[PDB]
Amino acid sequence: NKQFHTGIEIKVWAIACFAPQRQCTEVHLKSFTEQLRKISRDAGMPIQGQPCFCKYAQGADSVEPMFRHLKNTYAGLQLVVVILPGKTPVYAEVKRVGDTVLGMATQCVQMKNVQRTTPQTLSNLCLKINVKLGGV
Repeated sequence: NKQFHTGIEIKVWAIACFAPQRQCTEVHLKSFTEQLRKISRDAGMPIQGQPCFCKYAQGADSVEPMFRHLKNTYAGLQLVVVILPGKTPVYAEVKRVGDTVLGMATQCVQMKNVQRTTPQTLSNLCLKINVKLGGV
């Protein structure tokens, strides 16, 4: 619970989906992104609707190679959104690689909240993103 930061605009961002495509499908990703676009806009921290990158991956060992690829490919990358399938070692590895190795902002979200969104869970995510990107 901290104050909302204004002036944030997220133009370059990526999705890394560690949940199985057969459970979290392309249309789920698209729908979730559209709902996130609208609420973040309304809040005055607009996340643009089209991510520069959206791919599936499996297992903690895929995290470092993917994040290095992101850093090496997308200039001005501001955020990687990471979809997790429940409790998984992927989370710990995303934090190690993002926060310690490469210095890349990452925000995790649970697969269930991508499959079925609610205003409250989208708000939860916006606030987390606002904290991470706001005081920099």
